[PDB]
Amino acid sequence: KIQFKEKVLWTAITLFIFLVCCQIPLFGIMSSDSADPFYWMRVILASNRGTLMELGISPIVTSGLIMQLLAGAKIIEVGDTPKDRALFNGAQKLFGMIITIGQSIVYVMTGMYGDPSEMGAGICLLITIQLFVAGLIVLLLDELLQKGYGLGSGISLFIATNICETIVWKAFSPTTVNTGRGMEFEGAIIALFHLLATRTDKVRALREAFYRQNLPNLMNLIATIFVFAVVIYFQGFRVDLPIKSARYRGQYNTYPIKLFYTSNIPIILQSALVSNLYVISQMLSARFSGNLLVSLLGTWSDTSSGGPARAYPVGGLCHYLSPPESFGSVLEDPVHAVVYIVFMLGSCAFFSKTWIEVSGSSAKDVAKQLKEQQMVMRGHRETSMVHELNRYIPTAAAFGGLCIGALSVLADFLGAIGSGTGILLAVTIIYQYFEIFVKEQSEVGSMGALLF
Amino acid sequence: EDSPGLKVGPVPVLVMSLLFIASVFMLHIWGKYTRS
Amino acid sequence: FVEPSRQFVKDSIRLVKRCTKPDRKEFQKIAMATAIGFAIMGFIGFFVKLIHIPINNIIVGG
Repeated sequence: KIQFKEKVLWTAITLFIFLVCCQIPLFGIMSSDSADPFYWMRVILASNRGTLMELGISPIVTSGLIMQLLAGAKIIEVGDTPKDRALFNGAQKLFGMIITIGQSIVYVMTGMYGDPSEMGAGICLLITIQLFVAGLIVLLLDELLQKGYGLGSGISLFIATNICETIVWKAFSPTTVNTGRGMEFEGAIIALFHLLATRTDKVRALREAFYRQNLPNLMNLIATIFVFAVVIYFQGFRVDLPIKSARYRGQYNTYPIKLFYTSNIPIILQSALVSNLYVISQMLSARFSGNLLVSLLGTWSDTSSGGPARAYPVGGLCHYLSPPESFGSVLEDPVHAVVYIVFMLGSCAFFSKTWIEVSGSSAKDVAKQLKEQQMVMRGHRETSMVHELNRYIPTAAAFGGLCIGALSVLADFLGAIGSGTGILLAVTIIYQYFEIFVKEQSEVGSMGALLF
Repeated sequence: EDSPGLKVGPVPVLVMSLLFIASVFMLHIWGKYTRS
Repeated sequence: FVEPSRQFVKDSIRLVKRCTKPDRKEFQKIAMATAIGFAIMGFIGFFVKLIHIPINNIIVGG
């Protein structure tokens, strides 16, 4: 049954399921190969191992894609009649259900690297099925949520752990030394608190520059603060006008207008979808239908260099996709850096309007809202006679995400974020969700709501 | 949709989750647990 | 992309002029809100692995 009171309790259960999902893989390991590409795997669910979600954050956009592509084509293109699926969801269940188990099977069914000898004789019924169970439970819940809800930050919290739980995990797990902290060549006692105590006495070795380059994660963490500052700044911007509600006179009840900040969220969703590209390009070249001299020709790059031999498509398809990740600027190779900046800027901009626009941003959507609760139409115009809130939403929105989608891509070249583009995107998620969460609670505060 | 109607929860319902946890300990070490 | 370019430049001057900052006091407020959120995650991290890891072989006890 609906009731806001019920909804908060449900959110607490959702969080609990994520914690449980992490907990089981920690006790046992399976360790016939991990499989999903290592950076990409971390972006979805940097925790567990073995049973990381394959559904949230990027298959989500696949299912919805049909709407974006056809609309943006303008004429829908030479695409088959989109229609199908009878009418309404149910197909939505079918997609994410298969894609969980589907990712584990496809990795040995097709290329990549994992010599098949069937799915498994033994390998799959243990591994594959366990991978399937975690993803299946989360999808079923997500579909249910998409029917009359609009709150909860179960999903956001796993991202929050990915930024901040990891910092403490690395600090409170070693015995070896660890990549994180010290900067010490060997043994020399490494814990975050222990390091600060010793360092106070003499130097600290970190009043910035480039340091020795890479070294501990902590050099990056100091640098983090500068990127933190810009993201918070862009939250601040609003254009207001909710005025004259519940009377007319003067007094009113504020509505925040999300403005620029809502626009960025499609780009964060887009960045994950773009990332996948290498697996599909590899499939087209080597392991698709008959050896056409166009499918091969388009992709490739996999003849030479870097010592893999098999060569993935890290030769050139990846180079267009993503930066070298070198610490300073343009770097040794201009070409690799230059192409990445151009590639993302256009894709980011096109995405930034679209999901948010369909889901409830536009003056037509807002028009339905305003009859119910009354802004009181705010000293507007008869018939709205050259529309305020209508004209300024596409112009604001397109620009709004442009700034953030620019900034993450440029920031990879910059030393400051630890593993490039993904981290700047991931931090941005945290602020927006936290701000949103407070609004649903309302209850004048910002305080607890843990089980309250 | 699905012919089963029960989606939601509210105590002894997530049987699939309950089964899932039990299997894992068998497979390998973390507490010095047996390796299957 | 040379089409959206035109639109963007007109916007770029406009947003800054229209909108004031996070108005000095509220720079602290937004930063603080994030900081509390970060702290919650940190607590979880000790429970999961500080306790658990020296069970297999004692390295600090847990």
